[PDB]
Amino acid sequence: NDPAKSAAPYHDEFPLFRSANMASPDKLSTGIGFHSFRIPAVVRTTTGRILAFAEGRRHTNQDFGDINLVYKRTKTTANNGASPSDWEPLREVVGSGAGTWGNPTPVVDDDNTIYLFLSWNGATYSQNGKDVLPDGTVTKKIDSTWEGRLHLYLTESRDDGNTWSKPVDLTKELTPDGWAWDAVGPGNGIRLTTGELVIPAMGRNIIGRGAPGNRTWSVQRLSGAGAEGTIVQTPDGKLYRNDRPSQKGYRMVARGTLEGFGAFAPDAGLPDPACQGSVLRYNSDAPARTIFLNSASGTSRRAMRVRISYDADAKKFNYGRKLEDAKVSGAGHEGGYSSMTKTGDYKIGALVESDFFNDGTGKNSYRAIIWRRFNLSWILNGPNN
Ligand SMILES: CC(=O)N[C@H]1[C@H]([C@H](O)[C@H](O)CO)OC(C(=O)O)=C[C@@H]1O
Ligand code: NA
Repeated sequence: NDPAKSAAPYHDEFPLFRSANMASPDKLSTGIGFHSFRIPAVVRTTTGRILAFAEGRRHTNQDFGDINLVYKRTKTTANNGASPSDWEPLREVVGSGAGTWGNPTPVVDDDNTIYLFLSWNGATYSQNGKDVLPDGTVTKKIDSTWEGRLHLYLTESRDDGNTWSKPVDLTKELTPDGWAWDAVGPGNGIRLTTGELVIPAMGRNIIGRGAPGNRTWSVQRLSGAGAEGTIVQTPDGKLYRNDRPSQKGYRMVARGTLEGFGAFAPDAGLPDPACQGSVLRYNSDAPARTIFLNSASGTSRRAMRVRISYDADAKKFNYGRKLEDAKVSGAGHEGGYSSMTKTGDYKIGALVESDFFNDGTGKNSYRAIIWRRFNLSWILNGPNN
């Protein structure tokens, strides 16, 4: 029932963000390097250029301390990132000593303005507090003070990702008062058939209305949403939140419109180990498809599975295909956060976290990011369907 299964299967994959332990580790032009890269996000722009974002975690793999927001672009608008030589060297969206810049959540607007929502916190604060920094300082716990809370920032590019504006703090506008912890995405926002932008965040969606690249933002509060959410517009044109659960088990899904959402409920078809996932609107003509990617396991992040739903409301996803069927060598053990885009040559492009595990669950375990391309035929020709 899917003509794509008859096309020749295609896959290729290679490390795109190379951690400090690897040959040719990724460093900025300034010489600044990174122990680990985590928290991927990818979008294809209106030109066809692909922009890949990540957190550059300077000294360890930990969520706190000196973390910068880094990126790579495809060298041209037409190369579709097919091989390592198609990608530019590492660049920086925003960096700094005193800050923790993370949670890249991009969305491409009609005018090709690429918006990138981001989180910021102080480099001396952490989620739990009392964590040890490289210099032996102990962090303070994230709190509701201006200095100590998670901020929500916005930067954009008007030149196809070549340069980025100094990020603007939108916390007072788009984060509820009295909040301490926060998250936006991470992964991506979307543009609706009806023209609005929707960016998933902790307990809310951020809605963009008005002129492309000159949007008015507002907050849609959600009941029972997760901290790390994904959003897609399903074939029926409705909205679909698919969120990381607070405890290991299953993805938490809710459906709605810009007028409001129904309740979140576990999707028993989508096991999840309490980790971020990604979702992608593929096409609208028969057969319409939504793509989903996470670790398909209640316990482990190393069960990465890409799936297709043919449902108008994405009610059920197929078994799909295990990413390990096309394993990458020399970049650690694949599994974790992910982000997906369509490419100009009819593939799906996916960024996927990978972990060398050289320090076990400890702070010195190097983390890299894999770039995969595969077509629908590759997914559909999986042996476990
Ligand atoms: C530090 C931060 O801003 N987000 C972190 C997030 C958070 O701790 C919470 O558990 C999610 O809801 O979890 C993870 C994780 O790999 O599990 C990575 C993120 O960097
Ligand atoms: Na930083």
